Amino acid sequence: SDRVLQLKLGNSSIVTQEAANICCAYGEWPTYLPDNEAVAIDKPTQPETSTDRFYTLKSKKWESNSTGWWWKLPDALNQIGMFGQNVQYHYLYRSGFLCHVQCNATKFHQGTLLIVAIPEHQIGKKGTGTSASFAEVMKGAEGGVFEQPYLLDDGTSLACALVYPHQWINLRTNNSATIVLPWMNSAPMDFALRHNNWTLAVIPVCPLAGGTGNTNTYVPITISIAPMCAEYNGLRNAI
Amino acid sequence: SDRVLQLKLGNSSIVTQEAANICCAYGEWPTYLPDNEAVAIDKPTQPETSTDRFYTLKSKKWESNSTGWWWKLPDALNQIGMFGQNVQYHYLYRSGFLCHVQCNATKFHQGTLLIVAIPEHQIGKKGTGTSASFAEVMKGAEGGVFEQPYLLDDGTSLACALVYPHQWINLRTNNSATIVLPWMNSAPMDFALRHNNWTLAVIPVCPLAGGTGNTNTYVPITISIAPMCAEYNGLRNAI
Amino acid sequence: QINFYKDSYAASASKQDFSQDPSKFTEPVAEALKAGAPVL
Amino acid sequence: QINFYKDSYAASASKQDFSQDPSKFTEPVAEALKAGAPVL
Amino acid sequence: GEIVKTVANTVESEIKAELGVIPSLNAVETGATSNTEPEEAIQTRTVINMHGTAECLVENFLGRSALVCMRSFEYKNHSTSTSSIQKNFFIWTLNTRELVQIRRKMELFTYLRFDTEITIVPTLRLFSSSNVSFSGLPNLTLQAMYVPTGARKPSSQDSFEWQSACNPSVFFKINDPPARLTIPFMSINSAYANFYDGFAGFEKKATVLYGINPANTMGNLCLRVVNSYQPVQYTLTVRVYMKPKHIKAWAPRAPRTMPYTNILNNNYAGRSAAPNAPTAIVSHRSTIKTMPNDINL
Amino acid sequence: GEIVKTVANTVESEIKAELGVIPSLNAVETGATSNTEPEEAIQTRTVINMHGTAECLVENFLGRSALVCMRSFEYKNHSTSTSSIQKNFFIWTLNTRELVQIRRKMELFTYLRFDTEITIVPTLRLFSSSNVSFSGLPNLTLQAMYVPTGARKPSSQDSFEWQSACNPSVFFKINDPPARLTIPFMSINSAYANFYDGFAGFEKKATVLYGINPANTMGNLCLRVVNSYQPVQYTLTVRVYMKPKHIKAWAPRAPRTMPYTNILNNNYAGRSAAPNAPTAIVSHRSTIKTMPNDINL
Amino acid sequence: GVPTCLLPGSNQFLTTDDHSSAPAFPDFSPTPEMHIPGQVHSMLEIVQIESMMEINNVNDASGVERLRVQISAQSDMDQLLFNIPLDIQLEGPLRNTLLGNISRYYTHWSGSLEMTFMFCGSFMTTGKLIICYTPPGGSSPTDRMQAMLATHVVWDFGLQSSITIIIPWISGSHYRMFNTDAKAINANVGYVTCFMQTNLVAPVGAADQCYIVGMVAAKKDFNLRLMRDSPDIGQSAILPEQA
Amino acid sequence: GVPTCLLPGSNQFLTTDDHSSAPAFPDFSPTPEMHIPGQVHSMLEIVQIESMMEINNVNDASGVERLRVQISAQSDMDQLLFNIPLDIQLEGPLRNTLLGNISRYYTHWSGSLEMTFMFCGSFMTTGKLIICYTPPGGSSPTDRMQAMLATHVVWDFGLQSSITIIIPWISGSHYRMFNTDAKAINANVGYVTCFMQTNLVAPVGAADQCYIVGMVAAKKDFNLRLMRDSPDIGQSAILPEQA
Amino acid sequence: GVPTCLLPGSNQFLTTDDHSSAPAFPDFSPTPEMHIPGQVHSMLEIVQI
Ligand SMILES: Cc1cc(CCCOc2c(C)cc(-c3noc(C(F)(F)F)n3)cc2C)on1
Ligand SMILES: Cc1cc(CCCOc2c(C)cc(-c3noc(C(F)(F)F)n3)cc2C)on1
Repeated sequence: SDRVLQLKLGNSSIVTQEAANICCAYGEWPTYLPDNEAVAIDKPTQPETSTDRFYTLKSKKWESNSTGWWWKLPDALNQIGMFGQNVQYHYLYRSGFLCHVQCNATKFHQGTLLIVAIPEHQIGKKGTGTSASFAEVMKGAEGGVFEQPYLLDDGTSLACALVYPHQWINLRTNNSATIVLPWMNSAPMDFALRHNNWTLAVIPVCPLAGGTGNTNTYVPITISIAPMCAEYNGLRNAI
Repeated sequence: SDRVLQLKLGNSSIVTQEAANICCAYGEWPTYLPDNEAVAIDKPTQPETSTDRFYTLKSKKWESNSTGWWWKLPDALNQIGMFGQNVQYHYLYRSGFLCHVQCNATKFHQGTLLIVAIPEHQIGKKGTGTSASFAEVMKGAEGGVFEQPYLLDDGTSLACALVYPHQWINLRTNNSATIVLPWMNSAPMDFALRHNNWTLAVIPVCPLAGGTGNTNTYVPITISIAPMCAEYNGLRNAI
Repeated sequence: QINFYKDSYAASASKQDFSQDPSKFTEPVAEALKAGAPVL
Repeated sequence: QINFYKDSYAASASKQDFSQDPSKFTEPVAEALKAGAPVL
Repeated sequence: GEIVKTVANTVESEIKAELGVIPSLNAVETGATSNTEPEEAIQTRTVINMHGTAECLVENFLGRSALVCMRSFEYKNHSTSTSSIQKNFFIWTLNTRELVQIRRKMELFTYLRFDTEITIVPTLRLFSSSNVSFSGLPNLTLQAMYVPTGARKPSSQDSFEWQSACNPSVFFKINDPPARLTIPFMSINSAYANFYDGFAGFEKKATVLYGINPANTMGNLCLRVVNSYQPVQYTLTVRVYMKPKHIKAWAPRAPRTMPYTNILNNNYAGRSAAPNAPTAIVSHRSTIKTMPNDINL
Repeated sequence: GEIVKTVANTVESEIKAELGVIPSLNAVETGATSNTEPEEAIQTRTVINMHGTAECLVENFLGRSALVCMRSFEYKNHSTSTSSIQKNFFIWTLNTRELVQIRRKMELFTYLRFDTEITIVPTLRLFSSSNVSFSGLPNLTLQAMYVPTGARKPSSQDSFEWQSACNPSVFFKINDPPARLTIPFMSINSAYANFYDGFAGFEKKATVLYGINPANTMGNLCLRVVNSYQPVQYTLTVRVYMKPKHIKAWAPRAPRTMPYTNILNNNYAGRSAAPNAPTAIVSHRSTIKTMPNDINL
Repeated sequence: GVPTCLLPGSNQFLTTDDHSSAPAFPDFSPTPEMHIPGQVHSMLEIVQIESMMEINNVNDASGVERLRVQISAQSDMDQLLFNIPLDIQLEGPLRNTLLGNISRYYTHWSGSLEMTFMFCGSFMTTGKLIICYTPPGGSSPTDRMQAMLATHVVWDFGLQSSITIIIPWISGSHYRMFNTDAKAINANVGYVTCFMQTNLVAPVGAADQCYIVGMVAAKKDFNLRLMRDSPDIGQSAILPEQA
Repeated sequence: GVPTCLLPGSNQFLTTDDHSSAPAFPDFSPTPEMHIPGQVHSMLEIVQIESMMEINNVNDASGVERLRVQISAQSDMDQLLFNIPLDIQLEGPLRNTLLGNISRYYTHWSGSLEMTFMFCGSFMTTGKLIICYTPPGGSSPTDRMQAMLATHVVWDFGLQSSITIIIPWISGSHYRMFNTDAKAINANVGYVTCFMQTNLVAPVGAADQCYIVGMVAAKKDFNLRLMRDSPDIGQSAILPEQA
Repeated sequence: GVPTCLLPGSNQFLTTDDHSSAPAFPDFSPTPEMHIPGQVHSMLEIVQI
């Protein structure tokens, strides 16, 4: 064991050499729904390798004035691969997520990201009574941006976001963060299109900087999410 | 066992070859009143063969616009055979009823009857506060017609009449229905002339029809009722 | 049930009877229907 | 707890459960951190 | 007959292509409800259902306290030139049909045997006169007296039928908790009947009404203000609530569809248009192929 | 997972100059909180701490009775030229967000499973009219009726929806102790959710609001004055208190900083300046090297 | 005396309380118990009994016309014949059923439903239908290619006159709510649709326009909670003796 | 009957009473219990979780600027870099923490605190800091010679990016009070101060102005008592549906 | 003290109630029982005459 990690799910394999650890959210690993907790009586489809694999989303440019980014699960993966098709074709879904955030910079660069898995992250809007529109909330694989990262866009605090399963990417120590998410719902399964269990948020707490010849460096942030123990019930036409 | 049935009570014997089954109302067969449930202290008369036999009533023409027919027991049999005489000569009666509805048509004819044994069927009249007259309620062996079969003439629903012991005559499958009725009263015996325990109802749910040369076909509906374990108490003059 | 009074009918709601026999109403047929069998 | 009523949910505040597992939130890491050890 | 504390569990089922086995086909003509299991209609998983059934027990379904009577009389001096009758009371003639929620719920069965807990809830208002200054509701003593069938009824507040030496009576004040007592199963028969397909008299006259049961003649409740008349007019409203206990139920009925019109019979007028109209119980939709609440995206 | 009735004891520690052992250094990047003990950061003495932890149990922290509803209607004759509607009642639409102390305290967790004890506290005032002589508060009977989702609501004081044959209702007077009852854990799911990252409808329309949970549709509380209208106008104020019992709590949240603005969402305006402003939660000090409450001698 | 403190809830009348009370008729002997057939112990026994649905709840059908679906020989293929809304709380075919009326006395429900269709044409009339239960999420299917992708049964007419489709319990939550908002995630069950698999074929001697009767019941995995006053029945005044 | 005397406290509603009450839904079956991860049994579990402090709570920092401390290369030695007030009750860096917010729901507190500082400069940037906890009695130290005499830790930057300083439980009383008077003996915890031990040294290629993030949590010897309404949240009216 | 809730039927006088009550003459010695012929235990004995 060390600062090195290889994650292997189906076709996919990710390696990192500047890791910290694996954050198992609430010290739990995702598992398939047992019979004692089962509600939907139809036999579920458990596609292991075709769905439980790393889906890499589009990267984001870390800027000096970057407020931060969020991706809502499963919305981020609902129009991607066989996870998307099984979502489009089924009423109910259940899955955990292995999230892996990647950011490479030099030993001369400075900057820190908080990577937070927030359960049931209800976005609050500043300076209005009107609740957030479908467009603002459901952005899919492109994800959304933080307007008020200080308040977690919730009227809460970034300060107290460390209750939530989290890691840091401190360019001194770390180029990659890894958070294992189990199923988080009051119900055993849910409708993927109209509810998100998790929100993976990447907030720059300390800004990206360099010295004299390392300013304005192009530093992307890449997010790879692997569904874990994915189940689907209610086989119908595709929506 | 099959789709064929022979019913034999005393002198009587009915055979059918297009049957469905025998409906034992609330999964019970009629039995004689035991001592633990007995009220009237006089020794009862139990005439088996002379009363417990099939009495065939007058037939009814199934029309395209037929609303349906009902027969109230024991009122239907109170002026027929030795069952009638024992009723006329006694204060109290107790009996079950084996009801057998008959309707013959061709393999080219279509139509469906619901045959319902309704306990304590209190007839409700549409568009008046005045309760149903003795004439309207007590029609004897001739029986009565449904004005509002949709509402079971009760302000209830034909839809929910399947709570009650019932069979169907679907001319595809069935030419005869058979319902075994046990004693249904809050009291062990009753006065036959002023209270009916059961109402046998025949409602056309799907109308009688044929194709090009089987229209306006003469299709009667015959009802045969056999009293079962008949008892009489309070021997007096005939009323 | 508890009952602080002399008569038994004065007692509270009776102890839950979970006995069910829906066959009385759902399969009230002389010859029982076998599951999977053609019931003719 | 006492409960004078039939239903169990009608009972008073439940008997104190002093079980604590702050590791769920304080050390939710796959490989456990050893006290005094360089945790890299 | 089996014990059911929790709903049936679901067993894991496999693919089945077997000749002579058709669990999805039934004969409705037998009168028997379909016996097809989910396990044998589709491919199912193992489910251990821990949903309780105690709330669907007839004890729980009928054994709630329901309003059965609302009567209001004026509490004042009713005396005139020559009356000498105080008239500060009412007589109800016991029944369970005046209020439709308890009636329709009881009328879902043919026969019921239950002991009944009764709760009386009195309320006062000052009568809005031309010159009326309110300052508070007198703590009046009330007397509810059960007058059984064939007993002398009171004709006045000051009558001596109120003696109640053998008639069951309860004395209770306004500012006290509502009066309560249990009446036993008190039918001449082994169960109460919600419907009577017959007559309650031996004669064949019009006066002998259809549907009236010769076991629903339950007597009368006579309730009085024990206090003599105040200098001002009060309106006493009495609400009687019925809670069936120790219930046995038989022969489930088709539920009432049309609105009730009276307590003497089950007659109907129906509503002008659907829903619950004589020719249309369920509201209309455009076609048999139309979803009225179709989810559009 | 260990039992903690009392806080951790302190063990005597000695001088430690050992290579390869750095208990005061941690890696915050792992997501793990520092594991450094006082025993290994400084030289400590033996302390046997007998401080109890029972007051910091989630049962104790959430299991206090908190106000969840305050509604006031005028108790009078609301009738006019042509109304025939008495309007001496209110309907609430059950929720736990109208009052911020219980809301912020509940919102410290994502999921809660608890049975809830409710206490209703009524209060009357005479309405200050042009000509009004006070002399005391009538002992009125009130009816609180829980109308579950999809049941007919009352439109008037004199409505027959108040039958409550199957609707849970409680009758309680003004001069009696405040009404109390326990509502069970009544969610369609295994826990209550304080936040819903999603929509409660299948459609994608504006009318389908973000944050609304399809398990918070809990029905309505309808409370009426059972007594008919007095000759004078009274104002009835009803206070409903909620005490969670038998509590399970999951996924602790970041506490609310900005003041709440509504009960439909978690939106904010923030206060004009610190504290609890959108750009400044903690109040300002002069510099990072300034102690604002520096002890001067 | 016995040390006493009157708590909150003292002097209150709760309509759902379970306490013994003073007997009005002391030492009263109730009538001896007598056996009556058809004793009901649970409301779950009645919802398990089949009841007809108003599938033809249209403003051209009157009375018994509303409980039968006119099935005809088609000059087309794969066409939709009829739909069934599954909104028990809303005015739909399932409302006036034993399931509907008694479940409508409750707020929460869970479990699988059975819907049985009886064909009522001629012995000589043949046909194949496909009845499909679409779980919720999107629109009701109008093409057989879309409907076949959901839970369905193909129905061959013959000696067994009826078919059952099990509407299986497929929901995220342990319970659904009888809510006035049909399009709510808490309430929506989805859709039942019937298409022609082949066609209806009747010889000249037999009528071309046949009928189907639909029945619905609950299975043994069915549950109801949170009792309420049914919206089926209303009242504007105390019911008089006459009028 | 049972001999009875109603005592003082009869007919009273106490918001902290522990009594069984009448069940409104008799024989109601609640939804089966399902396992959810992250179950909290005690508030003492949450105060043990690290949370960032607004050390830079100044009227020139906005939003995320307030949660980081700008550490620079000094043209001087032994200089003070930043201070941390330990008045949880008063508006200070510890208020908006898991410790602060949840402890602020109580009146009394006891136990040792941990404060962890993460250095967020370059891998090539080096430095030594001295963070000191001064117990109360006098003024906050402004010279390193004075601060070093109290409880302190010397911080060498390297592969381990963070340092903990244990603020140990040093009080005469078993508990301290969350009092509005900061200078009170019952309330005052003392001071935390950070000085340069050597300096911050960054090569030309790396930025000279780095950042430190401060986190604070409670240790296992931490206790809270005498619950109260938090002053964090206020209300001028019943919260409406819209506005 | 003993935890107490006054139920519906509290403070009511029912003419058919069966409860012990306060003795007005404490330690009162009633006249010794003496045999009298024709003792009636039931009203059903009189209707049989
Ligand atoms: C049909 C049918 C009728 C019944 C019994 C109803 C109970 O009737 C009552 C009611 C509602 C109240 C009282 C009553 N209320 O007060 C008194 C008392 F004061 F006399 F005790 N008696 C007595 C009876 C028999 O059950 N099914
Ligand atoms: C979110 C969330 C919502 C809840 C449950 C709140 C309980 O809601 C109530 C309240 C506050 C009062 C009553 C109530 N008050 O009185 C009555 C009665 F009179 F009908 F019995 N019911 C019923 C419910 C479900 O828990 N978490």
